Amino acid sequence: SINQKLALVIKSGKYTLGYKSTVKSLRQGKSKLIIIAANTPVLRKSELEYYAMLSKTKVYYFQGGNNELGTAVGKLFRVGVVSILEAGDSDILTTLA
Amino acid sequence: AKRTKKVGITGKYGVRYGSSLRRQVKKLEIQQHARYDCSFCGKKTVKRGAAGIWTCSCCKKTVAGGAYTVSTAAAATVRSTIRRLREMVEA
Amino acid sequence: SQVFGVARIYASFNDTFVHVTDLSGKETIARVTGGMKVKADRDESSPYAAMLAAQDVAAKCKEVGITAVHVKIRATGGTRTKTPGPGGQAALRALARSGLRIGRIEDVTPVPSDSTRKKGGRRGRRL
Amino acid sequence: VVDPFTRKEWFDIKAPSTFENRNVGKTLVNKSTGLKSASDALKGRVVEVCLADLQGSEDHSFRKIKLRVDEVQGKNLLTNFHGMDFTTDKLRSMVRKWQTLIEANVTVKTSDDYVLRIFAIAFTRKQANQVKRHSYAQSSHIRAIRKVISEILTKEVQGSTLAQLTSKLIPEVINKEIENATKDIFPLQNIHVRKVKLLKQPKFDVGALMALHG
Amino acid sequence: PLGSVPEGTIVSNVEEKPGDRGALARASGNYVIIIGHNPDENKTRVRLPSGAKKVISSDARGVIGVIAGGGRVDKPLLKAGRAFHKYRLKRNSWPKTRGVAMNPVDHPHGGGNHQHIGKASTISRGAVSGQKAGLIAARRTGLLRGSQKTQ
Amino acid sequence: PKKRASNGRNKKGRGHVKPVRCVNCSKSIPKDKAIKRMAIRNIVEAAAVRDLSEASVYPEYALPKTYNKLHYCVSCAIHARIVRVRSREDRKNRAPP
Amino acid sequence: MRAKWRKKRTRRLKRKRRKVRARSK
RNA sequence: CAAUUUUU
RNA sequence: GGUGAAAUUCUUGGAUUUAUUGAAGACUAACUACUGCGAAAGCAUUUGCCAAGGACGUUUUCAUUAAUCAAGAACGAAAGUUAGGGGAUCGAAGAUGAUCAGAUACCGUCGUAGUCUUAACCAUAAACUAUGCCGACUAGGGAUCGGGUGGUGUUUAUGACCCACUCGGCACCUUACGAGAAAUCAAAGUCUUUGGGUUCUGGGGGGAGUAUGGUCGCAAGGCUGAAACUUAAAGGAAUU
Ligand SMILES: [Zn+2]
Ligand SMILES: [Zn+2]
Repeated sequence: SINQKLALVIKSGKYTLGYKSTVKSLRQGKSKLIIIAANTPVLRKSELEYYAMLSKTKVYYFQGGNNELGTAVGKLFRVGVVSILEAGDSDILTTLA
Repeated sequence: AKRTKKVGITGKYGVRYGSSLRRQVKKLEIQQHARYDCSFCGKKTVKRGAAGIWTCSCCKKTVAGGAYTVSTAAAATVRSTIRRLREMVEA
Repeated sequence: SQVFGVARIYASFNDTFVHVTDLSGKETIARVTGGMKVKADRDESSPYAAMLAAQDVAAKCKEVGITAVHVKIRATGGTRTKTPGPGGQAALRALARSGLRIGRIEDVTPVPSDSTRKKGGRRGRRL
Repeated sequence: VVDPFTRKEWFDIKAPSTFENRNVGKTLVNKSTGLKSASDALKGRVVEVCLADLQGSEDHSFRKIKLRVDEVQGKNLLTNFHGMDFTTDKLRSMVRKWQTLIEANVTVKTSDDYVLRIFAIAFTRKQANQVKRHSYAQSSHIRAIRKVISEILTKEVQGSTLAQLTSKLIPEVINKEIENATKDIFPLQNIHVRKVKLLKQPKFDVGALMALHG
Repeated sequence: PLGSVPEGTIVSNVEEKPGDRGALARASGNYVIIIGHNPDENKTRVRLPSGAKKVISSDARGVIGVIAGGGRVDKPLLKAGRAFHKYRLKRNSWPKTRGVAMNPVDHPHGGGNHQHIGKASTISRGAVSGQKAGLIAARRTGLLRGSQKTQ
Repeated sequence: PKKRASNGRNKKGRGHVKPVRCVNCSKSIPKDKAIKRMAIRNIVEAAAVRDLSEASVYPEYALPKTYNKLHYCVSCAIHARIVRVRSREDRKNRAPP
Repeated sequence: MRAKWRKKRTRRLKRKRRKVRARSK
């Protein structure tokens, strides 16, 4: 279950919410594992992975959208995308697919 | 808080026009301009502009949905009628 | 050597009929009914009526050139007794006697997944 | 008035090739006059034939076949494959009380542009030194094998177009293969495929005409 | 083009003749269904939102999906004005005075010490213009629904 | 009073089962109650199988047998199934004959 | 007499006793 | 098929 | 056509039939049982998602956190309502054909409401196991589901089974010491050898779940609920 997996990230996984921070994390090429939402605007969607061709990070498309990623991470607002710049104790970054 | 007890929504008429009628308009006109949640924005700020229009205040993207609600009873069966159908005409 | 027909017996109540046709199963031939072998209408399912009908069905198929038939009995089917009629063994036996070979025969009674509520009602056929 | 029986063509039929000898009956249609001649008359019919003549097998008196007919040519007409269902006796000579029944379909987009639903059926016996009567499995093995039913017939299919999958159905080697997979879970009685019905003929298909004779 | 779509696609804005730019099933909400294709002489078997079947060619146009504006007629107006503001951009068809309390001259029904029409209401198509009021050439009156696809 | 110990129809602790259909008078009855006695004979006459085996191609071919089952009502049960009554002490028995 | 039709009498000769509270009063 | 009344 | 027997209705404009397709919506056969699951009503064709519940396992944990409940509350078959969608089959009202003395009853052929779905309703059914909820113990006997523990056990380590045991089920059979009015009962037992707790209900039958009063409903109706008068049984079980 992936919804077992990403709930464990909040312990010590260095992650970041937001979009510009998601981009700025992806700017240095140090961050991995972009997580997106289903009902994002698709013109916003493409330049996430178009950078991510160049940093080679996996972008797992999440089967839910924006409004149901919020309770799926813990916070109470409509969090669009999620970058996991470090997941020091985890299982996502290897065992996905 | 809860100002009056039963009529509520269409209390603005008063005592005229009937009451079998204005408890059917009560059931509809609550739906007519209550703020729905259009799905391609992740918010709930879409409301009436005209009988057939809906318009989200953020994201500025106006659907052409139903008359009084955002999607009718017959609208959710047509989008699965062709999604019944769009597979086996290909495969 | 034998040419193969299919009889498709309608074995049911108040009447019984049958028609030989090609092994494909569309070009129908010689459909005698219960009302053509008796004018009583109260015994068209009786085996005396299917006795007169079956030998006429083969003789009207004899000049056609029918030699053997893959007969197919079927009951009233649908939402009734699911039982072959009284003349069901009367059209089969008389056709075997009237000079016509039989082979590869079973029934085609349509078994449903029991639904589309039967007539009569809740409290049954009172009678 | 006319006695219209002297108006038909005392015509034949033909079987597909991947079998034994193929003259499998004769029919009666029409005359090819003007106003939509009897050449392109039928083009859609089915041949409700059992396998008992097409292979000579006596034990295979069940599994009636239907037959796609497409062409006519030169006092003959050549035939394509449709599917199979059991006779209505051989089902209910097996489903008695005090057992369970498993049925689990997976339709499959095959190699060329067909698609076709396929079924299965299952039966449970008690391996003697028994005392019970009702012979159940634990209702998660039912949940377990009816999904692995749904990938046994995703290996032989999706490849090797059905004009030699019929060469795999007439020895029932897929029904032999079900005994291989369910050999450790819960064992089973004799397993059959029991149905296949077709729904995606793409086109007129003169290219597959010459395959089904020789 | 409806010949290029398969069975049962509930469609709209379909056309009675090829190349005419829109004629059929474009009112506020209703649809139309296709029930097949006659292959030879490529016409088809189409219903209609009142139940009368119709035959139209292959290459007629058509958009899938029903028209927006669903469920509109069933809320009451409650106001004379929202009917007057309804008939603002259509006609001077509103209001409709009744021809029974009318004068005996301006309508074939009025007059008398009471208000009775006296003659029948259903007058035929054999009647000709200037007198067909009442009811136009029909058979079944009375309270019972005429439904489509009877048993 | 009481007349049957396992009172109505083989049923404790299940409330409602589903109804099924009689075949002799189209009656709906609760599924556990009425009767389920089978019917399997043949498809022949008073045998006439010598008449069959002379008139059989692919010789004699089956001994063709049948299957059917019956659901009754309560009224046409003892009107057709020739039992009509049971004695007082033999109400308790569960004999197949 | 099933007591359904003892009960069908008394549950519609009640309202005709009870619909005197709108015409008269 | 239909069969009712026969009277502290 | 349909019945005991006939009449509606349909049909040379191709009926009833045979094949080929295709659609509509309902519904889940044959497996289906002395069996499962849920507080109850109810629950059956698959796969996935969401949460929940039972039973057993343990040498984990907290320490009376507990049993029942007036007032107040969530759920509650079908029918019915109000408003849209859908409306195959059945089918109150009605139409119509036999039936007889009458048949607007039974039987026949049709057919709107309802049956199906969404939102608001209604709180009633033989909602019956006519057996409130909990705790102790008291005879056996064989099955059966789910968990668990063993056996020099067959089959192919494995999973189902065979046997022995135990837990909790749902039931069955024998028997009575016991219980009662009997029928019957493992609970309806451990009750004049009368007291384990704990909620409710009944005092002859009628009037009647009626009148007035209140409350809940949009209405049908639901809850609470007499009196006047009337009169010896109504009644439960069992033998002939
Ligand atoms: Zn928006
Ligand atoms: Zn019946």
